[PDB]
Amino acid sequence: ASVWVMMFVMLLIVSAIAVFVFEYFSPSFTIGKAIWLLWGLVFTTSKIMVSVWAFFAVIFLAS
Amino acid sequence: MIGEVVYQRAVMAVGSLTINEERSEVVDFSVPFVETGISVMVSASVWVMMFVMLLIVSAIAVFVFEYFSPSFTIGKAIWLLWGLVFTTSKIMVSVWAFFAVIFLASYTANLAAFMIQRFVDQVTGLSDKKFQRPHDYSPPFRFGTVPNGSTERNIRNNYPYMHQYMTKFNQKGVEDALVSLKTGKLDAFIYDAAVLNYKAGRDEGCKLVTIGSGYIFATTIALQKGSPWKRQIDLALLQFVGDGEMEELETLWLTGICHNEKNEVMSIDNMAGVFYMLAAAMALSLITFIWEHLF
Amino acid sequence: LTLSSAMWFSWRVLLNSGIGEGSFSARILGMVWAGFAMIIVASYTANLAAFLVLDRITGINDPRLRNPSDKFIYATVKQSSVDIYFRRQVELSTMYRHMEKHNYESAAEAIQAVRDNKLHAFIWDSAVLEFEASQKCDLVTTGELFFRSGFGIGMRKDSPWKQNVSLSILKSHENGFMEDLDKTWVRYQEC
Amino acid sequence: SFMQPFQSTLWLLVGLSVHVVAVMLYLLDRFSLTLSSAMWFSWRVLLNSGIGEGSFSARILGMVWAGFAMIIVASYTANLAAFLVLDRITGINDPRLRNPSDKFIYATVKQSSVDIYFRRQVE
Amino acid sequence: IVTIHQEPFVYVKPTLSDGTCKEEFTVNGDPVKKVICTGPNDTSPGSPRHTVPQCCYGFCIDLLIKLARTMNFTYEVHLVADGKFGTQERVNNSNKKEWNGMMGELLSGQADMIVAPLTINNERAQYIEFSKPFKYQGLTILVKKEIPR
Amino acid sequence: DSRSFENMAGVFMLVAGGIVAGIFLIFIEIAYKRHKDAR
Repeated sequence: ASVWVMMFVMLLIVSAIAVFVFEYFSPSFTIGKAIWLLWGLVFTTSKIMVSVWAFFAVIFLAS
Repeated sequence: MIGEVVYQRAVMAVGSLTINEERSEVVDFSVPFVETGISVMVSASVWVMMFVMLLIVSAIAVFVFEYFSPSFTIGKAIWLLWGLVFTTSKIMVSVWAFFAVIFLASYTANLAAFMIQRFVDQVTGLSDKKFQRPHDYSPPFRFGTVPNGSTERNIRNNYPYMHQYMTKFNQKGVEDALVSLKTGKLDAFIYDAAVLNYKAGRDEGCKLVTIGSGYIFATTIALQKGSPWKRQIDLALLQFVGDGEMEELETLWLTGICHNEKNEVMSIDNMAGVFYMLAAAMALSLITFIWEHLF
Repeated sequence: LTLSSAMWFSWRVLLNSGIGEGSFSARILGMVWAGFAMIIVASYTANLAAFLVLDRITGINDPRLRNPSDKFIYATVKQSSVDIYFRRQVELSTMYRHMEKHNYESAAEAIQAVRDNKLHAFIWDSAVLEFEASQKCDLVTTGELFFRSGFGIGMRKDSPWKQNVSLSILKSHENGFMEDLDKTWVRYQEC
Repeated sequence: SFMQPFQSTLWLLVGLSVHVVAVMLYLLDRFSLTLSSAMWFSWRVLLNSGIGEGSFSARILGMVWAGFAMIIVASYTANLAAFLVLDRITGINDPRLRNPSDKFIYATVKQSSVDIYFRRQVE
Repeated sequence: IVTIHQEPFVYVKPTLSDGTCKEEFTVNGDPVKKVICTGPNDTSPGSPRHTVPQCCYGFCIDLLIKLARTMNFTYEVHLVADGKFGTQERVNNSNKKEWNGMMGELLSGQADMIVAPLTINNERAQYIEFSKPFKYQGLTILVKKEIPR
Repeated sequence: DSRSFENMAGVFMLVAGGIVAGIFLIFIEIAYKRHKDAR
């Protein structure tokens, strides 16, 4: 029950972080592509940090 | 007991008597008090199939890249095969990739069968020179007894050098042994192993391993000599054993917790495994970077 | 994207070869499907561990023996002390209609009867049994040591040489000549 | 339930091994991609984000490493199932009661028939 | 001594064509203690039982030679016709409770020593009293091993 | 009842603290790498 809400919260956090990092490559679609990447990682330097949390999601799969 | 027998203070004497051959010289005896003796208390083919099938699929990839001609099967497709252990024919390989994932699931169930179904022990017995040459091991081994024992007489018969070791450590109580095991002051203990079988089961946590999984060393009631009671005793004795009434006393007095010993495995790990396998890997580079394009 | 594309994308992602990328609503739906695929893998590999890792004769205490069936017929050899330890005690009355009605002339006949799968179990002196269990892999000695006798020597009552034999017998235990025969005749094989 | 139970030293060994991967990838470039490439490829494949693609000898070695990574995942998830799924008072039959300790003190109410069924029997 | 065909205690194996025991060796390569043992060939009733002396192997031979050393005896070693201990069983006229087998053979004078690992009897000790026993065991149970899946 | 998480909450706290430290170093490291790419 409560684990589910935590999952929704953390995925929205990382999606917003992706939006900001795509805003700070400006000094490809966070609405599009990056979210389906987030979906794939439930199951580009910040993307390294997401691969960390992808490995986390794999840990949650094992759990 | 033996003074009370010889000087006939106790005309009958029962005890938990370690009936010695020495005592049998001095005193007549009935059957052994219980079984006893001296104990020590202390705290392939799947692989070849994999190689065959991967070479098959690599050759099939070579042929399918030959029949796109109506990107490197030497290169790229093999590292793809590696990735799929862990383009229409590539759909058929994704089938066998899903197969390889099934084989991953199978040997996860297998390694679960390994890492559940460990129990280990250290001391053999007198065959250890741990006992025989304790100072030839660091730390030197730490073994004592309660003095004037028959087992001590047996080791005088065996190794009074070992008694020279024991007198560095010899005790006076069983609770002395309980402390020196639970405080590590003496390493393990050998006595009449039946007492160890009570109190080992009656240990708290039962880590104080005894004289092997009950390996009786010093293997196998006083009668004043010429007592007419002996046949009466010993025929009665068969019936007691022929009735199993000693076993009823066993149900009375024996057990603690090692009676419910429960396959004491691990419950994080530090097996070698890869510590073997790492020793391979670097030498692989030592193969290849000598084989450079010399001409 | 209408002929063989999303075929091979279903075989990409439903096989989870490519788990990530490969309008938005179909993608929502497909990543829900990939979540299902992960769940299905989790359940079947849980079954792989389960149905491999998940879920006998104890002795006289069995109702197999306390209520001895004819699906569990057992036997001995006649003229044995084994049958004496039978016929002394009381509640083997149900058992004597097995252990006196089916018996053998050698224990090897009963050993073969285990090997020929004739009778289900046998009750013999533990030494040869545990030997051959260590020697051949048809044999599990279950139960306890029943009637825990000693193994002594046929000496007449007026035979006076129990005595120095018993002194030797004592030197045997005290100096491990018992243990020497354990080296030389007992402690050999395994399964 | 917990944090990691799995021996923090082993986790440090994981970090050391990942940097060993980085070293072995970046050295063999010049012998036949040198700054932050094979860093992020070790984080691709050692995390098994991209398990497939991403000279030949370094690739042999790296796919052996990915095999290791799969083994490590298999072992620790086996421990995830294990240490969660793997390994009392039964009655009068306890030696807790047959040998009643003062770590196990028990009681009743006096003037009870409970105490009568006590005081009738022997042991 | 009459010997029940009890292996390894007495491996009763045949001799050579010489009528002699061989020179067989242990796991330690040691010349195994072998004993000429007289008794039947077709060791079953109603079969022509031919008393052949045959090679014998075991614990008890080792012990008897220990007692030849410590005790200075010779040992007259035979095979059982019955292969059996032999208990008090009734003869025809249906009352004659008589020790058979090995018990009979001592109590007939025919064996004068039983060298065998004998499970002691309160009852056998009422007639034939043991020395100190060797092994402290009991009856256990051979069970078939189940096959794999 | 019959009992049918804390590991979860520990993972929440660890991953949250790591991502916060990472993001508040992102801007600094982007600025300094713009200075280094000026080189």
